[PDB]
Amino acid sequence: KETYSSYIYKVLKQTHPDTGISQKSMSILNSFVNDIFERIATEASKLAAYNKKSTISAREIQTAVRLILPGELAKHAVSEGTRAVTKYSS
Amino acid sequence: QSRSAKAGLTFPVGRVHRLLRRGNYAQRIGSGAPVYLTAVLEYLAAEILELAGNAARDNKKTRIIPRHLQLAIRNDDELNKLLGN
Amino acid sequence: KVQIDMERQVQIAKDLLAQKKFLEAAKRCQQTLDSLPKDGLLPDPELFTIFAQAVYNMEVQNSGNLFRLALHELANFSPANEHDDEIEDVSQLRKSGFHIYFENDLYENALDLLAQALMLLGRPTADGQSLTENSRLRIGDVYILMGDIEREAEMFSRAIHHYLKALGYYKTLKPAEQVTEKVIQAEFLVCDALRWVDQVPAKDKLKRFKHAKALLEKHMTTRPKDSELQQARLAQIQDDIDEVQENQQ
Amino acid sequence: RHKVQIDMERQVQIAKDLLAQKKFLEAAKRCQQTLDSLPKDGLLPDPELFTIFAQAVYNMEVQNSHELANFSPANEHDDEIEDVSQLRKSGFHIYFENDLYENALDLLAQALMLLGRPTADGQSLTENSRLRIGDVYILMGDIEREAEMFSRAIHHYLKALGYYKTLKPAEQVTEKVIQAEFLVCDALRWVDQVPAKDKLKRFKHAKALLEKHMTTRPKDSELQQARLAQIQDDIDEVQENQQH
Repeated sequence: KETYSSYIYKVLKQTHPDTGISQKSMSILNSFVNDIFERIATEASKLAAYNKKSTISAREIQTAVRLILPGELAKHAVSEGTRAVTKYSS
Repeated sequence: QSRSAKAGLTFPVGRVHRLLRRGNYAQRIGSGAPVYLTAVLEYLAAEILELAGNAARDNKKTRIIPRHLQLAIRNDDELNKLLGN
Repeated sequence: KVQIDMERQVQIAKDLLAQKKFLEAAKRCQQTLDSLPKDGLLPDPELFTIFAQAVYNMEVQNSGNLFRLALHELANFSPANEHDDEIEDVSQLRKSGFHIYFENDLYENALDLLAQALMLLGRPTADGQSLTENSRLRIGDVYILMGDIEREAEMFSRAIHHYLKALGYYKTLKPAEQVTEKVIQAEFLVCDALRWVDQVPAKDKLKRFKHAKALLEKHMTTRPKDSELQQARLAQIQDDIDEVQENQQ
Repeated sequence: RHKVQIDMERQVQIAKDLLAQKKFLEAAKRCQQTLDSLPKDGLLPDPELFTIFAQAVYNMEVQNSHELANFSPANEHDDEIEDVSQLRKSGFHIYFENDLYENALDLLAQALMLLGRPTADGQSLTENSRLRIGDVYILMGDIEREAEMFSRAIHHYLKALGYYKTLKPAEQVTEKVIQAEFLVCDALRWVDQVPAKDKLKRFKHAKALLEKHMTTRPKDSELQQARLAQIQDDIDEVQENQQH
């Protein structure tokens, strides 16, 4: 039961439209995504309690991203998060 | 339309929002949290996919196999750092 | 030169398949099919079904090396006894050169092999009667396996088409425990595979999800031995319902 | 047709329609065919033919596969508005070849040219023109940010700012200014060439402006907060990852 696999596949086709992928490699990728998920959510949880907030916001996800992602990965990551929130809120 | 499309995302904001709620991480989940996390996850998958794709092409193949994934990760500093091997 | 007992050869290959020795099972089928007499004999379909599974597992496991869809097909539920335009004539059966199924694209190869099992299993009776229950079970199984391989081959529209086909055949069987299991499996595989096809509108996906949801809840009330599995299927479908309904508002 | 007769405005509406519906290839070809089919002399085409085209072309590459602190077109000549003599009059098919980002940029330079074309009588450009010049520069910046010519991107965002600052006060204008101010910073974070000290001044300036706007309790607070959070983190980065 893989949450992200069909979505991964769609992202792949947006990147290399003439490239395929095995169900196994989507499975490994799904597992990666789930892991990054869990790590970010758990760090964001810790941050929430620390600042005495009972809501996890885009604020604490952004902070969690910077702790958990390495240097440049994080830099693009927060940029991408800002833009989704930017678009969604419009 | 869906929140994913409203956000410009392919990954599932709705599923991610639910996964946060069922995860019991805080008393409440802000409506901006899922939109942001979804975007981060989709961006990471896109990077992993962009290299694994090149590795597949570098090896003259048209299908991504787990060995392509392992090459893509290990040979990138930050992804290697983030995901191990 | 050599004298071939097909049933015995099927056994050997079948047990090699069980032993996970795919290369060895595929070769067993290939050699057997290549050395049968070339005219006057229809081979045992299991030589093709096994050969297909073998080749398919072979490609999956090697590839795993580390270190349009008619919307009314979908909306249909009545058993399909009607003409199956996908069962070919036996004049189109491969008679020699079975080595080629090891070459080029293995998924493509497995499907062609399965097409030939379908041809053999589905052959119309000499008198004019419907095919036996046994044949209709195996056609169903053959269809499910086509769907599986097509999924892996990224042929998502066909996949659903063959799961629906399988469903049609299972649904023609005298009710039984194993029948009901295949029916529930096929229904869920239909739903699960819908997540991979964008060209099906929300309305039609939702209609299909609700159906499987109702079927599986009914099956849950019977307290079936596979309860854990069924609950997992039912929760997945509810998630797919939830997602699609969120695209409403 | 015997000699097809073109209503530019209609063609423009159709192309906007196609663009709004993510049919990018088909929108670009429409502007392309329209432009190649216009008379080649005596006519200045609708600038929107160039912008829609740029957006369409730009979106294809995407979906498929010195500090100008106070730039002011009011008290300074915009050296980037080319003479109309340099407008392409045929062969618009070339914008499908080679660097699609470059092609989109060149298409927008042509929109800039027509919009920023000075009048004969000393009357300055109307509000509508200058807003549209602004919008154009935003779009160049976005493409350049996406093409990773970040310095070029900053230059255009700043220019957009300048133009936006010439318009009469109104809530659309404010939104544009802030968008611009933010986009400068969003691009600046990628530029190693600019001293860390010159970065902090810019970030703090955008920060304050964002915070000031927040006390007004605007309709898009949420999006504005996202912006603020990014600039704040970028301040903390250069503050922490320098001097320590």
